[PDB]
Amino acid sequence: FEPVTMEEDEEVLYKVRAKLFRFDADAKEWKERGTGDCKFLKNKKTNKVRILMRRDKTLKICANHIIAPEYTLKPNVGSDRSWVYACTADIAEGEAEAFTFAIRFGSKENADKFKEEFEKAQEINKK
Amino acid sequence: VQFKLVLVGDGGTGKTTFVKRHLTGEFEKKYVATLGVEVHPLVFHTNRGPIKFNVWDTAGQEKFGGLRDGYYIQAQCAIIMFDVTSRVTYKNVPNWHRDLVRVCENIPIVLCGNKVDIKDRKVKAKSIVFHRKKNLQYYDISAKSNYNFEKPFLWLARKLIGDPNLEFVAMPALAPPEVPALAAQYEHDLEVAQTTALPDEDDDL
Amino acid sequence: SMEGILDFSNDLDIALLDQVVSTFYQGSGVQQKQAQEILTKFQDNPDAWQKADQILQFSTNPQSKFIALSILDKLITRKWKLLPNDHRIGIRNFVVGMIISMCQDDEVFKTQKNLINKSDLTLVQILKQEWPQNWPEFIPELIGSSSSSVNVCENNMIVLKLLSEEVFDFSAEQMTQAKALHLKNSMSKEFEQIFKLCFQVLEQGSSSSLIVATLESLLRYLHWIPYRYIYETNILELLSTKFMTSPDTRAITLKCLTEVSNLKIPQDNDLIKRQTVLFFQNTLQQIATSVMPVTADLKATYANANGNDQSFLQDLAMFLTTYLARNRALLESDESLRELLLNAHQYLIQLSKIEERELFKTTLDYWHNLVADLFYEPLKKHIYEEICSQLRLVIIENMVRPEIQLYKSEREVLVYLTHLNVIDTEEIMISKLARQIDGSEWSWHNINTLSWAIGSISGTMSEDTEKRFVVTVIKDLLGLCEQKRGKDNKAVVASDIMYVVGQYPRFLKAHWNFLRTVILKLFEFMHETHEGVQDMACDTFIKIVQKCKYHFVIQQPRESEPFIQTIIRDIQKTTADLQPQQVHTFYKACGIIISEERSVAERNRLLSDLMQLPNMAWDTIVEQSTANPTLLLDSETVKIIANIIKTNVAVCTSMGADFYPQLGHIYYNMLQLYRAVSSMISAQVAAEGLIATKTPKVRGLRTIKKEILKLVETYISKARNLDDVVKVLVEPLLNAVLEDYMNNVPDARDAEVLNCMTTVVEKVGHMIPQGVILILQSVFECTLDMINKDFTEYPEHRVEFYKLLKVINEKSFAAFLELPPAAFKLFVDAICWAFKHNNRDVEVNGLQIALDLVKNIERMGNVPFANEFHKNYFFIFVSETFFVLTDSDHKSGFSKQALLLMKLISLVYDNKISVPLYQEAEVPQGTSNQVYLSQYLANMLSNAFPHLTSEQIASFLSALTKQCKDLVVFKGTLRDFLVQIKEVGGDPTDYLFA
Amino acid sequence: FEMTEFNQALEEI
Ligand SMILES: Nc1nc2c(ncn2[C@@H]2O[C@H](COP(=O)(O)OP(=O)(O)NP(=O)(O)O)[C@@H](O)[C@H]2O)c(=O)[nH]1
Ligand SMILES: [Cl-]
Ligand SMILES: [Cl-]
Ligand SMILES: [Mg+2]
Ligand SMILES: [Zn+2]
Repeated sequence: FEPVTMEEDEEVLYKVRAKLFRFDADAKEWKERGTGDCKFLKNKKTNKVRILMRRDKTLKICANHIIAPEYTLKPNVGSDRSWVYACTADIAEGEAEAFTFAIRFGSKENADKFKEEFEKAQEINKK
Repeated sequence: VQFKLVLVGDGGTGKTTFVKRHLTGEFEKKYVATLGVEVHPLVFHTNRGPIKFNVWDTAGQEKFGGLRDGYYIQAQCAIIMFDVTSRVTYKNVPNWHRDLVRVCENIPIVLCGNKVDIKDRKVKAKSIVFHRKKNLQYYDISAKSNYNFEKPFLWLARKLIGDPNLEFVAMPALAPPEVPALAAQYEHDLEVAQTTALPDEDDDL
Repeated sequence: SMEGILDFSNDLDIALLDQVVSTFYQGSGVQQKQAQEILTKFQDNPDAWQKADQILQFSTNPQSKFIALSILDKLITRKWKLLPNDHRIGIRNFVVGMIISMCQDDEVFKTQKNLINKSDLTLVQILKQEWPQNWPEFIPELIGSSSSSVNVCENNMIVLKLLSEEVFDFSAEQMTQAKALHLKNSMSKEFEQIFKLCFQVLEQGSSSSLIVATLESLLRYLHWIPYRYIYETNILELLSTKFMTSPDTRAITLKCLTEVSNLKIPQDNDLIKRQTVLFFQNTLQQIATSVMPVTADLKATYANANGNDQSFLQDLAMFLTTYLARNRALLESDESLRELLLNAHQYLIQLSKIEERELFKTTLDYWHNLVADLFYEPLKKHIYEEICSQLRLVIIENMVRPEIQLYKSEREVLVYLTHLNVIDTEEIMISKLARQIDGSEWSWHNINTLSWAIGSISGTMSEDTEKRFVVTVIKDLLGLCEQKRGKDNKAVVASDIMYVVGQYPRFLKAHWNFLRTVILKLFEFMHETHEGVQDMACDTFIKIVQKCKYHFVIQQPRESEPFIQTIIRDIQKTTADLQPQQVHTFYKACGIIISEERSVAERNRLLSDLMQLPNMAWDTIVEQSTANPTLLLDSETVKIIANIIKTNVAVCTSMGADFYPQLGHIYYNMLQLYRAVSSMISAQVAAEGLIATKTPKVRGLRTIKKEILKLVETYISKARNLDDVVKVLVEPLLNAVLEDYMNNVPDARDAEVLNCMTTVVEKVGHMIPQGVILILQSVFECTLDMINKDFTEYPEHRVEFYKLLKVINEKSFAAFLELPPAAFKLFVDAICWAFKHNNRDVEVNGLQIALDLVKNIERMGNVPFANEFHKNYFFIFVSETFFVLTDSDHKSGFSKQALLLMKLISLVYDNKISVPLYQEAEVPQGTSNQVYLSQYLANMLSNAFPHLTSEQIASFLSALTKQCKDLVVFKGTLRDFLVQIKEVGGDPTDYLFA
Repeated sequence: FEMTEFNQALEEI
């Protein structure tokens, strides 16, 4: 009787809810880029860690770049739960481009933990 | 695989803000009135492949109306927008619908009541009934809080493609690349960034 | 290069136009955007209409001809009566001829419906101008032409449809009352001929496109035509049978029959009752035989979304609910009509199962209409017993989360349904619960839904039955919790158990031992780290307390002390793992209980015990904070302080007037803290600049200030002893907040100050006239300068500002009398400034302050200040009000603008303004203000609206002024005026409509 | 998430 996403090759090191901003220098203004889960993904072949963040509901990528060891998280003047850092190659919108990002979290605790994991990931990309 | 979407409604109801949110993810606080129309390609990733909306974001203010109903020609779908904090914008929904279906006799239309994030709602849920006899889909939305902000496009996608099971899916995430005399350039831009406060610091996130 | 068409000196190149148009519609990017701006400039040309004949003739692009008609439309609508009479006739014949030619070409008629429909609408605009007074033969000739060609006939139905819409459906606020009535009577007078044509087409067949167009026009007629055309003909038979068979006509026909159900009909004619039954019977017959049987799964059908099924099922729901809400009584007596009645409702049951929010709300509204009727109407409920039983399951299974509108609607229907048969309701819910236990219908969503449903019918059963029911439910739920494994599954069930008990306070009240065990368990859950549990525990706690507070304040028979004492003793332990917000809810709940203690000495003792922790923390802070003002830089100290104050706000919120003893305990030190925090904020802004206000440091400090203001506001708004408020609270408060507000830079000023002051003036303003003066001095000018440069900056200050001026104007108008003339002038400027806001929070208060101000001045009688007010500001208010009335950018405030204007005009025509409003130079001595008012207004409108004739303005003002005692008519006249300023050559006799 | 106290209180009526 006969019967009738290009990221599953990686490992989730860290996951946290966050809101991502990009700095529009021309207008001197922070513009929101997306809100959702921010993930640290470790490629099982190269062991290189990246940030991958998607918008809720639409699941469109609003951040995709290597956590380079050259990057440095800075505090924003008006927040105790955010980090500011320059990115030299983000491919969320397509072609590799440089941005000045800011990422905010639910609390200072989640922010400090993020920085911990962020620097952990930097050490891994340092090999 | 693209569809023309016309977006109509009273001035200040948040049509342009709504589209901008979908295009870049930003929330525009300022009200810069649209002049005539602005066309914005908008693509969504679905289990049935990518779908492209050519969004014709039209002007709501009469003095900036432009070609008015001339913008509606050969539209394949539409969104009518109003403001739940402003009764007059709901009172004018029948007028926008009238001018719309006279040009587009048989298209899927979504009615959207925007700004439900604001506490002092004026257009109560129980009084919103215009969509019933006109077979419009209705959604409470907020461009600010992103409440139901994807529903209008999801519903329209399902109608246009003809698949009630169509779903938005995660776009493929390519591996990003690794990475001069511009160490001073970024340090300048970065200094300005730190000293510019992030907006809406009181928000949950 | 595309900008060539914008040169009217040269002949318009049609080829160039079509290129610009194509570049816009089919093109993209910058070329599209550039073409867009060129086209707008083209059609906006006030001479573009002249080149419309060229386009409609020589163009091959339908979009270009569409734009040409739009240009014409704009001309006909606004400048028609300004044209030479020859041009009017020319445009007319050109439009008629163009329509005729497009109809005769089967190719064009088939492939250019858009251009034709636009041409038709353009024709209708001409009719609104010319018909029937200058086109009496239009309808006769229309009917004649219809018999010759099918295409022309079909198009005439489209013209008549559009005509009916413009006259009856969209005439209000687009044409004057007189013009609307004229056209309505005109269509009414010649409809007999139109209906004859309509009925012949429908009866004689047979072109689908022709029938549909005719039915679509009929839908519009039914909005206004007398009922005789529907009942004294055979048309109901055709609609309810012939046209329900073909899917092409089925959709429109069903919409017609829906409106037929809404016709004005005599309720005494027995024959008409049979006709109303008959077309319902026929319609349901055709649906059962041609569409789907009553047993069909409409949920599945709707989900599949094949073709137009969703729209049809939507329309069927609207038809059934509309007809049955009005006529179901016609089916309830005759036994031969029982099958029909129940089949109709069985269709509604099936429709109610569809997964579609807005459709469900439509059917639910009907179900409410029904079960409410069965609840009150004798000898009815037994008829619907099987319908109601199915409905119980449908509603229980689709119960939504209470948090809200849909839930309340569902609750009401389900409560009715429970009254109608308690036994069946209980059986369904227990059965549903059994299927949660055997796992056949188990899910997180399904157990939550059932819990909400079970919770929604509390207080509908008898107490004894309820008790038996509640116990059975909790037992079953308890057993369900033990069954599951993992905290996730156990957490969902445990939460639902707490939800249900929180919904049955009558049960809890009757059984103290159980109530105690519930509360004690909630206290245990306040330690549970699992996400959501702690929030759930606190929300349930305060919810139970609100309803059972009396059982916490008294001594229970088997207890030594009131349970409120036990809660307070262990309050530190109970709340140790809670977040600050959760602790505050806990304290708020305790305050609710304490307020029920009517023994003052006991209440104050409980209050003192409850506030023990925050008061100790507080005392320790005040000592450390003052000795070393640097402590406040510490974010931890700032957070501690904020939370202490927030705890006081929480308790004060539930205790109101009873909170006073606790307020007095902290009051003076609190205001000292307010000052100290204020200094630091200022010091920080000085050392770091305005950006400092954005820092966590300063935002933390301002939170302290805001919470202090909130606490004082909260108490004063609920205070019963106003003597104490005035003599103890107000003076220190004003000394603490006013100067600080005035002398801070704009970005450092707290809008909460204005809000707090609004409450102070509201409750005790009449007792502190010197206080109110001081408030104005400190906040009026400096706040006004913040908000009078644009409409966007400082939005919170903006709203609170006018709320403050409003209450001062209501409660202590004397304060404005004491203002220097220069300051009173700013006050007037501020009010008019509020008119011009689109922000309704500002606009409405602005208009109200204006209205109340005029009244305040009026009550003063014939005195120098009142006289000087009218001389200085009367015509300012008249003209400013007129400006927002007519600028088409403040239509939201029309009603209050009209009221204000009517009040202003009435003052003069009642001779309540003693002094002359004019100079003895500009007008002869002896002229009444009445005559001068007409001159001023006539001149004002002439300059503001120069395209109006003097006769229009004179007639408008003549009507307006003599109608200044009747607001509905007054408003009508204003709306007629707003129509006429949009066009040229408006009829001045229109203003004689009333 | 055990709740033996609840049953005992329920069985007490
Ligand atoms: N609180 C709140 N504000 C919103 C929301 N959406 C838009 N706004 C605000 O409404 C104002 C007008 O937005 P806008 O997009 O320009 O409206 P519009 O319909 O495009 N105007 P126009 O038709 O004249 O071009 C903006 O200040 C925007 O921030 C919302 O969802 N919530
Ligand atoms: Cl309908
Ligand atoms: Cl639903
Ligand atoms: Mg816009
Ligand atoms: Zn007709």
